[PDB]
Amino acid sequence: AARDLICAQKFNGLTVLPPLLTDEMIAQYTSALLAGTITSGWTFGAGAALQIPFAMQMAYRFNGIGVTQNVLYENQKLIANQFNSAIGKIQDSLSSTAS
Amino acid sequence: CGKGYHLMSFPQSAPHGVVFLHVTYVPAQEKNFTTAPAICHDGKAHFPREGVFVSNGTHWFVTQRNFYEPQIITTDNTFVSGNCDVVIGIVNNTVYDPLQPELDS
Ligand SMILES: *[C@@H]1O[C@H](CO)[C@@H](O[C@@H]2O[C@H](CO)[C@@H](O)[C@H](O)[C@H]2NC(C)=O)[C@H](O)[C@H]1NC(C)=O
Ligand SMILES: *[C@@H]1O[C@H](CO)[C@@H](O)[C@H](O)[C@H]1NC(C)=O
Ligand SMILES: *[C@@H]1O[C@H](CO)[C@@H](O)[C@H](O)[C@H]1NC(C)=O
Repeated sequence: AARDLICAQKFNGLTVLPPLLTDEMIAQYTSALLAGTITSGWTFGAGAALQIPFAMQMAYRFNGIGVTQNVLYENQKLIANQFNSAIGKIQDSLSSTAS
Repeated sequence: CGKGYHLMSFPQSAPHGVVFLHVTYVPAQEKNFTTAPAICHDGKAHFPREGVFVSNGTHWFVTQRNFYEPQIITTDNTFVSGNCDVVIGIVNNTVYDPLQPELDS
């Protein structure tokens, strides 16, 4: 074909080393962190992973910021819908804007 | 300040630096339970004040989230909010009242 840029870079003694961890290993680490956070909560970062339902975990999260935990259980569907709409908004904003 | 729940820490001197000894608290031995968000008692939904509802198969208790310490479910450690028709997964159980044994005595 034609002259490339990395090839002329290589021919003058400049060498690029590969990273130690591949992209699929970083994706596996991220997937392990998601599977810990969704299932166990903050308990997997302080010892053994202890399971808990996600509604009761989110009730703990609301109780941590000064809101009583009965607000979650009476507004669970609205909060789930708001989270789903926010996730879809992030997906659309990443698919549209490239800056 | 260390891996786990931080408790206390100590400094130690070293050549060209410092060494910290972090004392931490970590949980050791867990066991499975069955839990519920609230408890429906004669049309009232009861939520725990500081704790979590558990069950040993037959009876329901309330305990700490970081240590297993079962207690009798009582209106002292529970508060009332709403009805039983809005909470998903509310179970049927009784709530003890402290005035009942001291009223007849
Ligand atoms: C669940 O916990 C209850 C409450 O501690 C247990 O009931 C006690 O069992 C002991 C041993 O048989 C008796 O001596 C007590 O009189 C019981 N107390 C009450 C209030 O019933 C129960 O055994 C535990 N296990 C199961 C499977 O229910
Ligand atoms: C809890 O239950 C699961 C599956 O039923 C089992 O694998 C596990 O050993 C049990 N105990 C603990 C402490 O997780
Ligand atoms: C709890 O009790 C109410 C009325 O006492 C009943 O309608 C409801 O079905 C009960 N819950 C379960 C899980 O049986």
